[PDB]
Order: sequence, then C-alpha cells, then structure tokens
Amino acid sequence: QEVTQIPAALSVPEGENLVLNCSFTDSAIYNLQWFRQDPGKGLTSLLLIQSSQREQTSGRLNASLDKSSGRSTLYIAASQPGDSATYLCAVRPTSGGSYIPTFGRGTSLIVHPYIQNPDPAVYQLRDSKSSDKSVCLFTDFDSQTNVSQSKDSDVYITDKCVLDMRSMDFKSNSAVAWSNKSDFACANAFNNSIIPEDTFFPS
Amino acid sequence: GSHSMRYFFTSVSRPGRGEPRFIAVGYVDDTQFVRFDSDAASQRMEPRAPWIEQEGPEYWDGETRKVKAHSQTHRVDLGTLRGYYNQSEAGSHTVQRMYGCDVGSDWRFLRGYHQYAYDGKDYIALKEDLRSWTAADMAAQTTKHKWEAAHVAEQLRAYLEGTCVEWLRRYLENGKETLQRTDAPKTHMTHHAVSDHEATLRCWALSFYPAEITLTWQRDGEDQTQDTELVETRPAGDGTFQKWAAVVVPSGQEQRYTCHVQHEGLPKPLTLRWEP
Amino acid sequence: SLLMWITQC
Amino acid sequence: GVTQTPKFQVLKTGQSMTLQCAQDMNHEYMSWYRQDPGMGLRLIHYSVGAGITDQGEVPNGYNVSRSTTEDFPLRLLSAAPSQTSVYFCASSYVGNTGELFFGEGSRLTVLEDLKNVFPPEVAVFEPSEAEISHTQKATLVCLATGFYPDHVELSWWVNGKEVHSGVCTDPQPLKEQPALNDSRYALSSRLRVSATFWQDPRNHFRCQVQFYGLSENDEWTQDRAKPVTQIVSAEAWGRAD
Amino acid sequence: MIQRTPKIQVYSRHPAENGKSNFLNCYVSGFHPSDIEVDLLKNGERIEKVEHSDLSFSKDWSFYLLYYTEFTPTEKDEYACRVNHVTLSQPKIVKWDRDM
Repeated sequence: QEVTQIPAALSVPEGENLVLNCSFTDSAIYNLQWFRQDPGKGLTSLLLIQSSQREQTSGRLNASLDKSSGRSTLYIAASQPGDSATYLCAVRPTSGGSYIPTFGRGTSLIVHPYIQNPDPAVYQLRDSKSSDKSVCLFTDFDSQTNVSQSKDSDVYITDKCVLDMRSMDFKSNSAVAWSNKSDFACANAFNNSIIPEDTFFPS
Repeated sequence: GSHSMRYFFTSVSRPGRGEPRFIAVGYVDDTQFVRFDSDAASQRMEPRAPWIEQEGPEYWDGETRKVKAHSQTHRVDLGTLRGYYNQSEAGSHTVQRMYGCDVGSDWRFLRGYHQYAYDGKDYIALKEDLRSWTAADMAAQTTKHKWEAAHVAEQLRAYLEGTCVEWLRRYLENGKETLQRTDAPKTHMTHHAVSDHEATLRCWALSFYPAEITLTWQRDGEDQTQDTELVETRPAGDGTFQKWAAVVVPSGQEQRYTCHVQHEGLPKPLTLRWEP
Repeated sequence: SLLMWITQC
Repeated sequence: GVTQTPKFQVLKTGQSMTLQCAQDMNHEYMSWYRQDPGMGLRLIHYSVGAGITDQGEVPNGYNVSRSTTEDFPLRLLSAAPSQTSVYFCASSYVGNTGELFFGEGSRLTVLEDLKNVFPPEVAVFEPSEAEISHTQKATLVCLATGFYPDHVELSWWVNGKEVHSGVCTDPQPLKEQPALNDSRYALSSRLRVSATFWQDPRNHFRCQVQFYGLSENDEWTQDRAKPVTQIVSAEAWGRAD
Repeated sequence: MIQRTPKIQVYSRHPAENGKSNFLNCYVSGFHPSDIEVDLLKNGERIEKVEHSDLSFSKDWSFYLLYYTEFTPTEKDEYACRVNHVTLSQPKIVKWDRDM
C-alpha cells in the first residue's frame, strides 16, 4: 500500500552500471511498472513486470521483482547522460477491486558526462541585433564543477547543460549568465561558483 | 460434503441498441447469492441471498467495480469475436463465461474452472491443471495465443486456488443455515389410467435440497431405464427442487413396480410402491 | 467474490 | 495510444474548462492525475468502464464522465488558482499485463488576472572569436525572457530546417524574480557548431520560441499587444569577420 | 448458428389446494439464444404481475429461467404458460395439470 524509492537521488559518472531501488509494503500486487520522466516532460514506461514473472529486460535496462520481499531493482548498464531523469516505480493490486496504482515518489538520477579534454573558459557573446547586450558563457568544464546561482538580484545564471555534437563524438557542459546591472561582467559573472583555477578568460 | 462457488456471465450484442446486454449471477452450490444486470437502474452488484446482505459497503463497491469491469471487457469481446469470424454487425451474438472453484469435505481446494463460449458452443477453456488452454477452433487459437503471451493462466490460477476458495469458505460459514443444509425429498405416487388396459405411474420427489437426486423405476427387481420418462429437475421457487419419473404399465400390474429415491438428505434410499 | 483482472479474448 | 488535449492552457479564476483524453486501444480503465512539485502524482478520478467513475485521492473541484469506451473528459467547472498544475490521463486494460499508458500531459495555469500574461522576447547571441580560436567550435546562445506563464517550446533552425544535434536547452525556466509567486520567466539554449560552419556567411541560424497564451475569447483592452499564442524568433547569419 | 428450442414445465410451488394461496411456475430450459417470451395465462388471458429469475445457464451453455406469480387455484380456473422463441414457428401453449 506504500511504495518507496531510496535513495531518492543518485549521481553517477557516465559509463558505470547503476542500480535503482523500489520497495512496497503489500506483496499482493498484479504488476510492477518502471517509468522515467524528464522535467517539464511526460512519463515514459520502461518495463512492466507481471506478478508471476521474475524479471524483464530492454536494451541496457533490466529489472527484477522479488514479490515475497516486497522489492524490485532496476539495473541500468553503461549509463549515459541521456539516462538522466527521475525514475518512478508503481504497482497495482491483485485483488480488492479498485485497480488503482500506487506510485513511489521516484529517484532523481544524474549521469555526468565524461569530458575527455576539459577546457574551462568564460566567453562573452554579443547580441546579433545589438552589440549593446551580451551574455557570458561558461563552458567546457568537467563534471567536478557545480554552477551556483548569483548572490545578486537581477543577475541570471542557468545550471549546467550538456550538449552533444554526435558527428564529432563530442560533448560539452555549459552554463549561461547575464544581467542588466552595470557592474556585471564575464570576469565576475560566476564569482559565486567554485571554478577551475586555470579557467580561460580572454581579454 | 463438497462445495462450490460459480459465477455465470451472459453477454448479448443488440444491433441498433446503445449497449449490449450483460447479466452476471453468482452461486454457492445450488443457491444464487448475487446478480448484476446492465439494463437495471442501480448499476450495482445486488444481493440475492439473506446471508450475503451482511457484507459491508466495501464489499459491494468492490464487487460492483469488478462486475462493471467484466461488463466492459465483454462489450469489447463482442466486437473482437465478430472480427475473428468475420460476421456483420447486423446479427446478435452471445458470449458466455463461467468460472469458479470446488472444495472438498475439508473445505480445501479441489478444482478450479474457467470456461468461455461463443454462440452456444465451447470457445476456449482452462484445462484442469490450470496451466494451459483448450481452443475449440481456429478463431479460439488467436485468443489462446493472446492469453499465453500475457500469462493469463498463472494469474487466474492464483484466484481460483486462493481468493475463490477463501471467499467460498467465508460464505459457507456466514450462510451455514442455508448452505450447510439438506432437505430430504417429500415423496408420493400418482396413478392415471391411459386406457382400459394401461396406466401411468408417476413417482414424485418434492421440496429437496441440494438438487442432486436419483429417481429410478423397477419392475419386480429389474431396472426400467429405457421405459422410464424422467423430467429435468426443476426449482420450486422457494429454494428447493422438484422432479418426477413415470412409467406406463398394464392395468392390474401396478403392484409389480417400485420407485427408488436416492438423495443425500435421506439416511437410506426410499422404495415406493403403488397401493389401491 | 469476483475475479478482478479479466483479459480480453 | 493515448491522446490528451490541450497541451497548454491559460485560464482566469472562475472559468470552466474540459481536458480531453482519448485512447484507441479498447482500454477499460482510464484515469486522471495532477502532478505537482513535492506532491508526486495524485489521482483525481478514474473509471473501469462506460457508465462508471470513481473518486481518486483529490476529486474536489473536478468532474468526469465515461459515456464511451474511448473518452474520459476531465472538467473543471470553476477554475481556481490551486488547480494550476500538469495533468496526465492514464489508461490500461483491466487485465492482460495491466500496463499503464500515460498521455503527453496538459499544463494548466489559472490566474486571477490575465494582465500577468506576457509573451517572450527572444534574442540570439553570436559565438565569441575567442571560443572560435581556442576550440575551433562556435556556440550560439538563445535567450527567451520575460514570459508568463511558463508555456513555451524552444527550437533551433539552421538554413530553414530544425536541428537537434549540438543543442542543449535548460530543462526548466528560471524565475527572473525568484521571490514572487507570479514571476516572469527566462529560458536559455545553446547551439554549438564547427568554426567553419559558423564562418560561412551563407549559413542562417534561427531560434524559435512557441508561446501558448490567450485566445480570442479572452478580454484584453490594454495598450500592450494582447499576449496571444504565438511564435517569437531571433536570428543570426554566419560571418567571416 | 446454434439454436435450441426450450423445454417447458408448468407447475405449482406447493401441492395444489383450492382456496389455498400458492405460486404458479413456468420453467423454461435448454434453450439458446437467451431471448425468450414467456406469459402465464389464467383462462386464456395474460397474468399481470409475473416475474422471473435471473438469467443463467447449464453445463451445455443452454439457458434456463423460472417465471412465477402467486395465485389461488380453483376447480374451474385453468392456467397455462405461453412461450415464444426463435426456434418456434408458433407460440407454444402448455396447460397446468395439477392432476399429474
């Protein structure tokens, strides 16, 4: 009657085999289903394990069911950045006559891209329409760095986003910062974050 | 003795109508205890036996949801089967389903069943081992394939060996007065001259429960199976059953015939003989 | 008590 | 599959609205959920077949009906700000594997006053000459700012055709005024290409932002243009300079 | 396809006794399809308040129904069951014989 997923958060380096956990208090279930959801996106079903089956596999995904122990384990082999999402576990009752599923709160998973040749730098880009306005681009840093919000009001900083240039088998992280404040400059844009000591700052 | 619980479902397509007809009834041995009729105003499972009225709101809401789900599944099946047989939507067709379980004297699981029929004939049935299916024809093989791929038998088997038996036991207990009873038949014989040389001797068994019964005629020690007219056991309407068996005999020879009545409510079989 | 999960034919 | 509509909707307190959910798999079971931060998925109403519906965990303020097998409409008689959320329809058989099939989701924002609705302003920023020489790559950045509610879809178009390779858009917008419950939003995206591709004056780059706002039935009367559903774009051309 | 004609039995719940309230029954069984019309008659005329059991079926899938109505038998009053079914070219009438 209660579904729990612990840990509720998981951070892993790209390439590692990971494990997601699901637990339920009532063993009398008809099935167990695993889904994944990206922020602002919908729910994609991953695997469905019927109560009479022990496991299901799909690509790099494999899930087991231990009805007697009230648990299920979702395995993801050779994790990729694209696996980043919240994974949800749900079960339905074998009897009772309601058919209502019970969902777990989900485990948020982050698979950090492996950056072969980090080249942390902060660039200034100008508006194509007005050389008047610009943004600061912090890019090419490895997984070790975290991007913090600004300590100043009206200074906007986004979190790290990973982009993939497939034809080149190349990926890279980046965060953007901008503001209308007069004292704001790329030199001080990411001051509230811990950035690599040798980050490139062109003049 | 042994007992059983069985649910019977009848689905009838009605061309030109908004909805097909769906009727479900449940029985414990020879006693009905619930019903549902898609055409009725309540749209709920209804009690048809005093001992089941005890069940609370959760029981009835649950049974109602499950029966409405059965109704919806059967509504879809009507269209599916018409497809398997490539029949037009112009004609009315019938689907019937029956499932349940039998327990022994110890009230433990003895057997489970799940049979399905289309237009009055077997379509698909779960075998006795409750692990495989028997498909009646080409069309049923598609259903068989579908049910095997979805592991339907394993889930159904669990219901038949667990839930079904557990609730039967509960009903047998809650309805002990009604269900755990035996009403011995009230027997008598009638005589009707068919002519001046022949007459009909009719042996009657009335007010008995359960319905299982055996009426046989004998002509001084030997069976008259072939020359015996037997009618189907019929309901009295009060919870008991009735039945009769007759024979045509030569006027003056009545005394040579004997009717034998066998029923569980009798310590020993009864032998009746006509007497002027 | 009725069966709960019914599979379409 | 499952098709629900509309995908985005803005409503003023008191307005009625109905979300549609249709499925073509002959599923007997259909249901509606609302999903909110720190609240998970909460069931509103469900139905195991035609002529039957039952309450979920949070039925108050919602009405449903199941007259047919295929449809299960969710109706909000009088929209309230508390109903702002993301709604999901989910259906399944009442048998077989019992697997749940979710619709794409519908985002609903209920506002006391539509005057708070704003379309995004979009700008594209050109790659720096420093990045170009340092990495032989060129990152373009798109900024969608000052919009409300958060109902946008950002896409990149190179020479008239949409691209996905080399693109990263923030998973969620940021509040320009984090302390306010009705703060406008900003969203950023990057498109990275080779230095050679960016240096070709024949290459055209466009960032497109589809915004879902007001409809013709909505009252406006202002000075600022009515914030209707629309597309706002910004563009830049490659350059040798 | 498969269509079986109904078997019909008309009788009283309890032993017939003039002036004594009872129940007049008409049991139809062994038929298919389920659509069927059954009427109880008192001296050739249709009896008003007549109800029936919930539709069910036997092992061989054929249906059975019990139609009944409370009545008070007399020596003069004659009763019967009128049944119409697709397998019948004409509605069949079975008279009640308390004699048998």
